[PDB]
Amino acid sequence: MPSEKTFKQRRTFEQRVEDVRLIREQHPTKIPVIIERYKGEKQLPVLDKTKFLVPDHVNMSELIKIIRRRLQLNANQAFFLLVNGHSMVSVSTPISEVYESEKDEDGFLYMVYASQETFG
Amino acid sequence: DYESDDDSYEVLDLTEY
Repeated sequence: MPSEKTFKQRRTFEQRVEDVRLIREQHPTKIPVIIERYKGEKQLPVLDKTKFLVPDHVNMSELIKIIRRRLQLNANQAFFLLVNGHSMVSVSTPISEVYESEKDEDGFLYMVYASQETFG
Repeated sequence: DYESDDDSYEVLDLTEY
């Protein structure tokens, strides 16, 4: 997915429900999360991670750190993870608690990411 | 490495502790 075009070109909603079913069966200690760049301002690079499988005991601040580094964003470059469309950039919480709080209709969690929370 | 694609994948591309 990181070398191809935008995530929907790889996998659709019902096929992401199949991903949740397979991952919950094989590795239930990891949490199913989707990640996508903000459509209103595509300022950040096309380093399309698309999804991640986070261990239960990883902090949201630690997830932010690995994802900021994988997106090549140095300390001077602005960056935010928007859980279900809203920022949690300052929070220390374990990913499972953030998950059960913001888990969507079919068992996945969403994170939109951006250089600023809104622009247009 | 594997990161984001299919099935048996290590999508966070790290060994947890």
